[PDB]
Amino acid sequence: LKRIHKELNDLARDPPAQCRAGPVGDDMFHWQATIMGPNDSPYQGGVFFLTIHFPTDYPFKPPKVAFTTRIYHPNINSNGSIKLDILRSQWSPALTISKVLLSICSLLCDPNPDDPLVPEIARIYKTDREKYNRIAREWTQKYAM
Amino acid sequence: CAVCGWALPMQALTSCECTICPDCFRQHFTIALKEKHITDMVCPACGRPDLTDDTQLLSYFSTLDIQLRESLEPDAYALFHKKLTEGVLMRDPKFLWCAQCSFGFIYEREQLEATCPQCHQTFCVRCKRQWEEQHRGRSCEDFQNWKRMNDPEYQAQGLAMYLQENGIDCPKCKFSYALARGGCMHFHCTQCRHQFCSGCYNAFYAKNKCPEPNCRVKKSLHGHHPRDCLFYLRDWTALRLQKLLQDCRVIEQKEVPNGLRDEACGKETPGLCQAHYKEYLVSLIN
Amino acid sequence: MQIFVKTLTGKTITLEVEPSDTIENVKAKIQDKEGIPPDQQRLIFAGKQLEDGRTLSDYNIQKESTLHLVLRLRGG
Amino acid sequence: MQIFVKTLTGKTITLEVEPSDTIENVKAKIQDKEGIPPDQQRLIFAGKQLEDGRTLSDYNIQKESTLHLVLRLRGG
Ligand SMILES: [Zn+2]
Ligand SMILES: [Zn+2]
Ligand SMILES: [Zn+2]
Ligand SMILES: [Zn+2]
Ligand SMILES: [Zn+2]
Ligand SMILES: [Zn+2]
Ligand SMILES: [Zn+2]
Ligand SMILES: [Zn+2]
Repeated sequence: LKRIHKELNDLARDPPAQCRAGPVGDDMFHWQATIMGPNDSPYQGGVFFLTIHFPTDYPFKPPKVAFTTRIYHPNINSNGSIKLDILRSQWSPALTISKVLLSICSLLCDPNPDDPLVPEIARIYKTDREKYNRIAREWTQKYAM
Repeated sequence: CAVCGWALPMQALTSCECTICPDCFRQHFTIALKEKHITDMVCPACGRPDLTDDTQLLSYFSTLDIQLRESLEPDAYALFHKKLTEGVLMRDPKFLWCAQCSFGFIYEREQLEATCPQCHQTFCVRCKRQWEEQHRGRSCEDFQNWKRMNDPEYQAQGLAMYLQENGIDCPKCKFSYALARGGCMHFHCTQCRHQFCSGCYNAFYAKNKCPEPNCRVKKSLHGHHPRDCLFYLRDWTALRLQKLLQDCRVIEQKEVPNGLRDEACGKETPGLCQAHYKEYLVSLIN
Repeated sequence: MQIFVKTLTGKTITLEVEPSDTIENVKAKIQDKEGIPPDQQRLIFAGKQLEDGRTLSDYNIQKESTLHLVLRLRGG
Repeated sequence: MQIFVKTLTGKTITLEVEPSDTIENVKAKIQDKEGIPPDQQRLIFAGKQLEDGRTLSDYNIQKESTLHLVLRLRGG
């Protein structure tokens, strides 16, 4: 709990400013976050919502992070689960939710089609980037407002 | 002789007393022990007593006994005794042959554990198999399962095949795990910290780390794959996948706020879901 | 009169008997020589079970005859 | 009752169990002795996957039986 408080204070003191995150209610271990679609990505102009659940032993195990807004992405499934190394096997207690949000924003701007969670989206991204952009834009308009 | 036609100077045998010469007396009975069985220890000429039944008529054998004693070579005269007494031993008692040695004994008990007077080894009277205490108070087919399941090499293969179906062996350090489904292609070996693919076993590299030359997207998170890999064939729909080979309740480990817990897929099945049924056909191509 | 007794082990013993000896007496002689209690002994001759109250002569058991000894094995 | 658990490394451990012990209980004992979290443990007996809610006696696991331990991995 002390670590989560320290992270909240850091976030609020030095607002990341593409993103926001904080406790939903009185449970400090459950947070909601927002990420603004990166500029010049198909997601531009969208605001995307995420849920963050910290484990009891944080920071020694990673938070569980999921999108609650639908998004068309090689690394993000319909359930909003994210393929990002630091969220799983590359986590370290030196990592912070601010850094995680930054990494997810980077991921939105620069997908990794080679390590996809959604095979068909990965295929379209690789084979017809323009089609991918068009569909990602449609989904942003559809579910991101 | 009746059978070979002499008339010279013993064969006082029941219902008859025909004459028989001693050369062919031996031979008839020597054959009838070493080939035929006890019922056939009869006069050759008359063919009479009927040795299906009568016990006092088996006084007949007492009289035979002396005749065969000297005429028959002891090899076959032994067989007369062996056959005759072993006959009645195997006539419905609680008689057992020992399950390991050649001895026997009349086992008159209300018990299954039975140790042999001679070789002093124990066995189940019913399954006639060596007695370990596992058997104690268990039915025979029960204990005999235990044996079979518990024997190594069965275990060795029952495992080996389990890892055939459900395994996943880190390509670097070669450590064998058991695949927990629900996860993705890009794995992390918990022993040596390597990263790799489920299908091809080729490695994964983080940003600015891919060494293999002619790599175009070194900047990104990625790994190199063959044409063969599930990676590439996962992008094909059921439709195309099917004809190559011509020519939902699967258990995923799923994370909850306080740990991981196994649960079925739950996905709509077009009896496997879209993705899982694709994995089905991919595996068969290799 | 002498007779033989052979067990499934193949061991053969020689008894000194008389034709008037009961089967009980013969089991007692086997006990003397072999240590096997009479209650554990089944004797057979020419496939016939020899019963305790009868004699050797009842069963036409002559000189040099061979009896077969089979143990009866008894729990508590 | 004592049973054995062997891993692919070849290391064998001895557990003190009772036939009524659940598979969950057995994984907890392995955690105690080996430090491996239950969520990372797959136990096999005679090729059968042992499921958490069942007991040793459900699988006919007797004294001196050998279980196989395989670690679990999920992709990332
Ligand atoms: Zn003749
Ligand atoms: Zn005749
Ligand atoms: Zn024996
Ligand atoms: Zn048995
Ligand atoms: Zn490894
Ligand atoms: Zn590369
Ligand atoms: Zn691959
Ligand atoms: Zn499925």
